[PDB]
Amino acid sequence: KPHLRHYQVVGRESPSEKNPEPTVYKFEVFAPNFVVAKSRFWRMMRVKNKVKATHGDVLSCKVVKDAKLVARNYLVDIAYYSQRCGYTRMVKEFRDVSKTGAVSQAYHDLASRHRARYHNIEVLNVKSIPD
Amino acid sequence: TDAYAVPLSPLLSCAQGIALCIMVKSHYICAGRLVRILRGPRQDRVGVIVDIVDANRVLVENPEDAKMWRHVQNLKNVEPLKYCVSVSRNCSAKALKDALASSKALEKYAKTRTAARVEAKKACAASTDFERYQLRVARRSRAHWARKVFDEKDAK
Amino acid sequence: MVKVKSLCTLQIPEGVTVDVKGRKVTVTGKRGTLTKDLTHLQLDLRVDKKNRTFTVIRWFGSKIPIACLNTTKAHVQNMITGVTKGYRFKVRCAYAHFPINVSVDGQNIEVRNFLGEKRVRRQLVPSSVKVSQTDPSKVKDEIIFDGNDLEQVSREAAVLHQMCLVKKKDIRKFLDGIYVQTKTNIEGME
RNA sequence: GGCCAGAACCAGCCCUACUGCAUUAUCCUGUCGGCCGGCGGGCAACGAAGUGCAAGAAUUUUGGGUCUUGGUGAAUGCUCCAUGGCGA
RNA sequence: UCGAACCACCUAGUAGCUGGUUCACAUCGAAGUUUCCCUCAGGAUAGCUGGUGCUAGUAGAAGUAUUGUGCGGUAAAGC
RNA sequence: UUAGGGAUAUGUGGCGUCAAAACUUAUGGGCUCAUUCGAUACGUGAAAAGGGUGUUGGUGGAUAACAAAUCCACCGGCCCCGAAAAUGGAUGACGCUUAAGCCCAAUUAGUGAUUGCCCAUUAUUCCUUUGGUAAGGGCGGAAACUUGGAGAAAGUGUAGCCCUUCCGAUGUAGAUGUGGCCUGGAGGUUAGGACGAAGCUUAUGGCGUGAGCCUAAGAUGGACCGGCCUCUAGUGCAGAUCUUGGUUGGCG
RNA sequence: GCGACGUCGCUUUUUGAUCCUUCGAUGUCGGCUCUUCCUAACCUAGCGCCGCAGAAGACGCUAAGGGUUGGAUUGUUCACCCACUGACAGGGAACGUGAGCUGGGUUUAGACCGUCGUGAGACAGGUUGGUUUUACCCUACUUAGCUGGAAAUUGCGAGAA
RNA sequence: UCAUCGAAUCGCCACCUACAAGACUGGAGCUUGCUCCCUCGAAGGCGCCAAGUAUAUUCAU
Ligand SMILES: [Mg+2]
Ligand SMILES: [Mg+2]
Ligand SMILES: [Mg+2]
Ligand SMILES: [Mg+2]
Ligand SMILES: [Mg+2]
Ligand SMILES: [Mg+2]
Ligand SMILES: [Mg+2]
Ligand SMILES: [Mg+2]
Ligand SMILES: [Mg+2]
Ligand SMILES: [Mg+2]
Repeated sequence: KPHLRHYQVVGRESPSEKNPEPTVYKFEVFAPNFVVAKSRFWRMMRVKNKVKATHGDVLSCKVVKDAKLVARNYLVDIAYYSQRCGYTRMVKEFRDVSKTGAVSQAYHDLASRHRARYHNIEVLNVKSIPD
Repeated sequence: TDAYAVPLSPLLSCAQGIALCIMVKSHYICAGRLVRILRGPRQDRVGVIVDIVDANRVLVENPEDAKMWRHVQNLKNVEPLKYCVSVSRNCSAKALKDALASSKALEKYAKTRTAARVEAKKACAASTDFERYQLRVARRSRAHWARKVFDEKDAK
Repeated sequence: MVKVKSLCTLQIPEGVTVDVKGRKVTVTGKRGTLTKDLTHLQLDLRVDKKNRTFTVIRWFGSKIPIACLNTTKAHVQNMITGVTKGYRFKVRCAYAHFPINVSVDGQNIEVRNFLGEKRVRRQLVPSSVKVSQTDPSKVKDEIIFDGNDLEQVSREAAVLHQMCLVKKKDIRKFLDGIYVQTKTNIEGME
């Protein structure tokens, strides 16, 4: 029912004719599809690694399984962009069931109050909170 | 064209749900005790509420014997019953949902009233065209016999 | 955005009895009685027992839903207090030359030769707010309002100060007017 | 003849059940307390889905001539012969 | 009738200007651009377009990429 | 992006009424009250700083005391003012505000993997036309239960030689084709007519996509004339302040 | 109350552009007359506020509701004075308003003058004299009648404040 | 001159929908309003067609 599943996308940089064994990059992104995961996989590597989607290959994107469906806390360090105060990060600790669920509320909250939508939004540290 | 529940019988009323809800503070109504869901694909089941997560949303479950999973059902179709297990006066939200329900609080309610109406309206949906005759000779009987009793009252 | 803070409570002693019927409040005592209305968002007034506790819970909350709860707390205590203790309202004046007269006739108030205006300035007062003068000699100036209700005698001990101003004129150099004086909670043990 | 209704094969849109089919991790235990850290073996997959095979059977619509026939046991082959039902 | 009368004639004077130009269906189907013109309300010439074609034509094909291989000095940059 | 129809499905745009579609979605996440809210791009731009002691969001840095919590500074709007004209007045109208507004999502409801739903000259499929000179196959006598054709003729063109197959199909100026339409007349042929020709009338049908043709019936007409192949031209009219004739409105 | 320095929004009875509409004709300014509209308030109207004691002004806000003159010179708009007034505010309506008037200015054909030109003539320089057609049509308005009408002329169609 | 379209009907509707009394004694009743659906009520008993398979109900105010 909550959209925006959680994808585990990993990939080298088409090895290599120069380096012959480029370091593998893996990161987990929330996305509606996996085409949208790879689209934002090759945005981190184009920026945080200077690697094109052309000059590299996706090793194994994957759908993370779940957590036993039970309520718990979540602080989601989220970073959006807007003409509304360009590139501000946030914390916005939510209380939903799964990481997919809470990050959904994260997006539907920023697009609600900052009108920042999916591609203007990076995510980091979707972790939980005991108390 | 109006279906009726009187008074003030209602135009244009869909026969697949109602806007029942009147807003109430969450904590008073419910606390991991027991509840039933009106509008679900599984229809009119009762599951004791495992916990409250955020505001409207609840986690609703039931031990077994009902094909009811542990799941996230929203208060918009989940309405409290006063057959609680762990809400309110009783000291804590309990665990071991089967054992707490092995206090027959569900078994008592499933054989008490307001559950004889749940399957009543679910009987009038599975009544084939033969029991609908049975129901009509049953009302017609109680009907005129009611008139006979009225005649007796007139005599008295 | 939205949260919950606390709950509001008032104790109801002997000599004061509060109802809850039609979600409205009735407070009576041994010096006066008064009833009024206190509706607002998420503000459902329910009195637990007849003389135990006036509780007003709200389930939602924000700056506006919570800046409206404890004003009924400011407006339920003075129901219970006014029916036993009551708050008196006093009014004074000043003069330099104009010798004056004033009047009160049963249910109305007169103001004659105000600043030189030789006519009457009427004003209606509700059923049960009785007042006299001490123009005779010892005080000579004051109008002392008595009663029971916080805002049903404050409402008219507000207009006599609206019935006063001198408009196209320097105001500070001279003080024409019998104006409301010294907001005060007068109690008594005499 | 025109007006209908029903039926039957053709293809077509299809009703779709069960969904199997593999994978992947989910998850199986241990003693701890109202700030939580002291971890390991996959041997379980009915709420794992970026994923493979299904007709008999549901529907109006549209067109109707070179047919149909009988099953065998293996590791699918011999084959034979020449529309009806109303109303007007 | 007069900043050149009136009648008839040359005379149906000329007009790069204005108005109009009579049936159907079918098959296709544009241009306002080039150069030249006392040229810029027009022409001529190419282009566009139609018809008829001729001819051995998966080629002497391409508003496309690839591969190599040249070219360039705008953006950004730098003073 | 466009031949004539039917169906299936979409596009853009939408689904409170007008208005087909959520008969007001079991909608979900927040936002929003706005004394001219706000609400489809491009229409032209809507509103510019500025602040606050305002409603919601975020970061720097205290106290454990404000008058068991309470601060000192700003980032971010939704929103308040800043801001105004002249017929009455516009989201398109009503209207909506615990939305029918805004931003995100959804699509049968956390039960289990698809198309929520409505609209086209689009798409798919089905017929029908028509062109391509597009491919084929027959291009003179045989049978599937009832008729049609794998027997209708060696053919650009039709009432196609016959089937069936593919594909395309808009269009101003323009070009071109038509076994194509029509008027006057000629050379041929075939043929009508006082038992009623031309003409004329039309709720006279039919049939050709059309130009048009043919029929009927005239309480019309009275004496000429149709089809076909060639020939021929003073050959088709709604529109030229057309020309001529006649009528008409305004108009008793 | 504004003024250095400055700037930044919105302004047309604005200075000009633009060449989009009009060349088989949207008839030229100003008035007269009459109606309307706006507020950026001139007057009255409402408090407000000051070194606003009375007096009397002073600043301000709210309000388009009502009111806003008569003359002299000018064709004028504007301007200027005269005088009244509570004050004589500023605008739109095709620079409101000629099938309404006027015809003073633009205004051609006559004529004179100034400068210019060899001359014919030119001047957006001056001066004088110089057409002002048509509603009998449709609507608008204004009054004046008549008659139908509830499935707003129809079904029998059925709804009584 | 009518042949019609229409197709539940009210002394149980139809002040009120909601009171009164539970952070644990139930209240409910100011009610899923009745009744209607093939012989006035459930147990029978009874005639029906040829109106010859659908065709506006060949009914009914
Ligand atoms: Mg540069
Ligand atoms: Mg359709
Ligand atoms: Mg919402
Ligand atoms: Mg001739
Ligand atoms: Mg001619
Ligand atoms: Mg003619
Ligand atoms: Mg004409
Ligand atoms: Mg004029
Ligand atoms: Mg005068
Ligand atoms: Mg008229």
